[PDB]
Amino acid sequence: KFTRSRIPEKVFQASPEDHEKYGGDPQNPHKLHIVTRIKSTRRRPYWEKDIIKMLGLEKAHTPQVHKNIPSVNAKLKVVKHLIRIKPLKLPQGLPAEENMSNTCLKSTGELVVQWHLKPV
Amino acid sequence: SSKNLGGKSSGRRQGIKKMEGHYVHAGNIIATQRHFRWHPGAHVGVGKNKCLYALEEGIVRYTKEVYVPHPRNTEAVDLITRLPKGAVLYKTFVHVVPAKPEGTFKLVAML
Amino acid sequence: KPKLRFIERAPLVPKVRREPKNLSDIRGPSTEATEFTEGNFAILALGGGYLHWGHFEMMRLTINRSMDPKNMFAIWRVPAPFKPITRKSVGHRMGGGKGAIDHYVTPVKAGRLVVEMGGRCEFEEVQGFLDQVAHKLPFAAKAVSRGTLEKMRKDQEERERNNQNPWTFERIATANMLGIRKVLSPYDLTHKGKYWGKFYMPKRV
RNA sequence: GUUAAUGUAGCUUAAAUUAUCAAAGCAAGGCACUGAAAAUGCCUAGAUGAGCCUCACAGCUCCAUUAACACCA
RNA sequence: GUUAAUGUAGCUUAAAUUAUCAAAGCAAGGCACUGAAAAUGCCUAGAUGAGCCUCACAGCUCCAUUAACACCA
RNA sequence: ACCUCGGAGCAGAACCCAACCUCCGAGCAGUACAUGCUAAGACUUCACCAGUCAAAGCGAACCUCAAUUGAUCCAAUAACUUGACCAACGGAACAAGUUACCCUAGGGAUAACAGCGCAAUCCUAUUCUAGAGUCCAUAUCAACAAUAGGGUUUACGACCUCGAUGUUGGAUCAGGACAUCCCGAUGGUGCAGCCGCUAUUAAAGGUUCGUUUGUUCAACGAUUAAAGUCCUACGUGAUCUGAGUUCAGACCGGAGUAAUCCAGGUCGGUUUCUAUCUACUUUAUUCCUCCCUGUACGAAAGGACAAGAGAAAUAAGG
RNA sequence: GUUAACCGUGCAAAGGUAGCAUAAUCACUUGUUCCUUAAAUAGGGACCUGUAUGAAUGGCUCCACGAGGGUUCAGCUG
RNA sequence: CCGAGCCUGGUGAUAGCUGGUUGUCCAAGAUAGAAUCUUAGUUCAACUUUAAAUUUGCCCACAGAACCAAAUCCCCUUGUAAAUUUAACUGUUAGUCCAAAGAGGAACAGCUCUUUGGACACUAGGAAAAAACCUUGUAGAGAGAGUAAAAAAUUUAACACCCAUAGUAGGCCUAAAAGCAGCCACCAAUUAAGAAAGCGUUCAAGCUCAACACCAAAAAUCCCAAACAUAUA
Ligand SMILES: [Mg+2]
Ligand SMILES: [Mg+2]
Ligand SMILES: [Mg+2]
Ligand SMILES: [Mg+2]
Ligand SMILES: [Mg+2]
Ligand SMILES: [Mg+2]
Ligand SMILES: [Mg+2]
Ligand SMILES: [Mg+2]
Ligand SMILES: [Mg+2]
Ligand SMILES: [Mg+2]
Ligand SMILES: [Mg+2]
Ligand SMILES: [Mg+2]
Ligand SMILES: [Mg+2]
Ligand SMILES: [Mg+2]
Ligand SMILES: [Mg+2]
Ligand SMILES: [Mg+2]
Ligand SMILES: [Mg+2]
Ligand SMILES: [Mg+2]
Ligand SMILES: [Mg+2]
Ligand SMILES: [Mg+2]
Ligand SMILES: [Mg+2]
Ligand SMILES: [Mg+2]
Ligand SMILES: [Mg+2]
Ligand SMILES: [Mg+2]
Ligand SMILES: [Mg+2]
Ligand SMILES: [Mg+2]
Ligand SMILES: [Mg+2]
Ligand SMILES: [Mg+2]
Ligand SMILES: [Mg+2]
Ligand SMILES: [Mg+2]
Ligand SMILES: [Mg+2]
Ligand SMILES: [Mg+2]
Repeated sequence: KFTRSRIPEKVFQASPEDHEKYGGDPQNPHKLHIVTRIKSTRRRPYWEKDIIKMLGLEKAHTPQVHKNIPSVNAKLKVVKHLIRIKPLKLPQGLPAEENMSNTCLKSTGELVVQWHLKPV
Repeated sequence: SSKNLGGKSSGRRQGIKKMEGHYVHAGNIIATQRHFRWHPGAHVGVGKNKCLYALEEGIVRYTKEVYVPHPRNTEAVDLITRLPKGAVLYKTFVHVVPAKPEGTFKLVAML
Repeated sequence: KPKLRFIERAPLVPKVRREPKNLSDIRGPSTEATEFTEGNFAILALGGGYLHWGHFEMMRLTINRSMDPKNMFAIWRVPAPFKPITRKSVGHRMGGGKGAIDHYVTPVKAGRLVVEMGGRCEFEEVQGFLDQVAHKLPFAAKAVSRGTLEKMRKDQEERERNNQNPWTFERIATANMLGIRKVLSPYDLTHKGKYWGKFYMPKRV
């Protein structure tokens, strides 16, 4: 039969070489994710059609944030093929109450807090 | 030409009815079986068709206790008496940890 | 005795309940006898298949023809054909029940030695007539020695180290990477990508 | 099923108790032998189980059977 | 091919187990001998292979056979 | 052949899960006489229907087995209860054959004709060297098997069509394929030659007439250079034939009590269409005589090549 | 069982008799053979296992006769 | 037009069967099964629609589930927003193929049968055209933009040359087996040439080898886009 797969836990373990390729380091992990769906739920089974309404990834190529806690992270393990998970990094701090009018995502995942349209 | 005939019986739907950790009230059927699979432990009775029914309102738990049957069961004492001398049999056993106490004392009158 | 004994058609105890033809009896590598014992030369099956009695009478009468029993011997590694095969008599419509018991067969998986040989001769002697009997079989065969077989596994264990392609089969298949377990069988994790049904692909890591 | 009746020597008809005679079977006798025919003797919980008496015998418990109805809807 | 049934002393019919009687064959006896007729005794995986029991006996594995259909196209 | 209920497999680890799928059983028997009465809670054969358990209580002691079975209404009965192999087992209170004399409603959900799928059956060629072939695997034949292909048979499948897709042979005209029967071109030969056998190549051309059968086939006579295999809706019935097959009639033979029936036989049996559209409607061969010659060839019997001349027959064109 | 007159045997109410015949007659079948033909799955006469022939379900012959079904010499004719 | 006339009437007979079923505009919407003179049908369930009410449903994790492989069940957290009950319902209850586990069959079918999962009957793009394969779904206009899937690769067999004498026609065995019909043995001569590895021999004779020495393709109307190895991915 084709059933729901389960992945053995030696693929969600990174070597020290992978931190040379990707930017993340095993000390101080990233607080937030950037998840964006890159495949259709069509021709995928109903469990992989209903996690996508659970994470809110109905409109594809539209990014989304989720916690990097291991309760949400297990849901990303099922629908990993549909999605593109990038870490959320903030160049500045968090946006306070005078800051959230002009923010944007800045692909390469930089939630900048002051978005002017003026050049450098 | 259909040399065989008969094998059209429906299933029995027989398994465990209340799984582990479930709050189970009195008289509730925990599991249904034949050719014994889960044995009664604390506060679990057995009827005629080897059904496991709960004897006190509580929570069902499943342990692996030690199997010493009745000496008036002549079909397993002759099983026991050919083990090697360090052997234990270890059937699996269901339980009910009782939750609600069997009663409190209340002040009723000052007579 | 240093000759292959007469293996019979239709073993003398007849089975009455006839078995379903589970073709998982051919799939993948052989868990059974895949390494030599008192014999240096053999025909390794590089692919699965069914050996009839008519396959046995070909090899029993060709090996014994082309061997001096003084300097060589030969032992089977396969039992008598035990699995019954059902044939309905041609000219019936479909159904009515499973047909009569017809002929017996034995399942040979991949990587399983079939007939082992040895003696006071080398692999270059037996290569003449074992390659005769190699191509006549219903699967990919290759006569190999002890020193010729474990060359093939260091090849197949260096090629799991040598390849520079960063995607291999087993890293993709055990992880369900593109949703690829949808198309892959649940045996595809287990065999490797090296197999495909009955057929074994040797050129593949 | 409800009723009715029957239960037999190895077979059957009998006999108001105590049980016949005719087949069968048993030898015997006549025969060149076999048959018949005689001449002999046998063969009976009278299908029962308690016995009220004393019972095939009379009321059953009864077991096997044989006939009858088992309808108008 | 599908079904159905049969498997026998040397022949055959039998027999609800335990197996008959009538041919054949075996001598014996009557005969000038042969035949008949008696008088004798024989001759049986009951076609099977395991035996559940205990099986011609009953469910097969079964082997040889005997009937039936094998159509409307 | 089956129809109900049970166990195991298929279905390996909650449950479920088909099948004219594979195997086993069941239509009971025994121990009891509290196999008494009541009553929380639950499971449940995928609904319903039935089914399953059971704490506590009351009254008293001090059930086993897998499946072992059947609803309601009605009858029997004072009562309590008891009634089907209603096994077509959720069961109509009680009803079989036959129809080619048939009829109507439908169905390509569903058959025979053909298409298509497939290729077991069959056919072709390889691979392997056993066994033939006096010796010699491969001049020629070929076992055990394997690797590939073709889609002619008999089958299987039931996807198109049953508000019709007309069938066997025959006529007629043929279109095609090459796996070549003749005619050409060669390699080999257990090829002396004549004759033949085998493989490459070649699809321009050619491929007969007759007796019996409905015959395609087969057999048989006489031929020929040869009487090719096949496909094209078993080519082609709005071109023809209907002798077969296959309506209504009737026999004989068998089966059935009879009506009827039979790949068993046999006599008899309506083949419609005035063309809208597409298409279309004037582009050399083979054999025999003669020759060499009775030579090459062989020892003989036998007997040609290619070179040359001469004759015919067919097709095409007049 | 000696192709068997013959034997013993079973069973039935009787056990298909006379004939006739590869039939307008299941299958083997285009049976075999003589005749007809250059050649005859057609026809004619005989042979009979007809295992499914048969005697008012009528049998077997025969005289005329048939828009009956088959074969035929002679002619004859697109 | 007779297997039972014809006409009228009961008759608007009946039909689990075909055909038909007429304004616009939007919204939700795919079928586990059970019985049944039933499989061309229907009742129930399952599923679906509206309207209600109330609280959890999904996704899930350490623990846990039998003796004789993929996974599933239960399940807090979690991310989320639907779920259950109640009321009224009709309709679907003749399916297909792909992958996977199997079953039947020929380890045949565009075959049959079930489980799990898609897709399909729903739009759109790609795979030549194409139901079912691949990419994508929530809708309108625009003479804007970035992308998704997305274009078959391959071309294959050269081979050594030179030189071979002798014990010995090894014994055995056989008419006769000489290196080679069959046996056991398998020493040794000169530098080195096997009591002989293929032929060839009735038996021989020779012919060589081993050694010195030298340095994949075939089928039926007519093949089938055109073509192109070289300006920067
Ligand atoms: Mg079952
Ligand atoms: Mg079932
Ligand atoms: Mg239920
Ligand atoms: Mg009690
Ligand atoms: Mg019924
Ligand atoms: Mg029923
Ligand atoms: Mg008629
Ligand atoms: Mg009539
Ligand atoms: Mg009609
Ligand atoms: Mg259809
Ligand atoms: Mg057809
Ligand atoms: Mg030979
Ligand atoms: Mg169809
Ligand atoms: Mg039609
Ligand atoms: Mg028409
Ligand atoms: Mg039409
Ligand atoms: Mg050719
Ligand atoms: Mg003619
Ligand atoms: Mg035609
Ligand atoms: Mg016409
Ligand atoms: Mg036409
Ligand atoms: Mg007429
Ligand atoms: Mg037109
Ligand atoms: Mg006849
Ligand atoms: Mg004629
Ligand atoms: Mg007249
Ligand atoms: Mg109507
Ligand atoms: Mg909608
Ligand atoms: Mg219907
Ligand atoms: Mg299908
Ligand atoms: Mg179908
Ligand atoms: Mg020489």
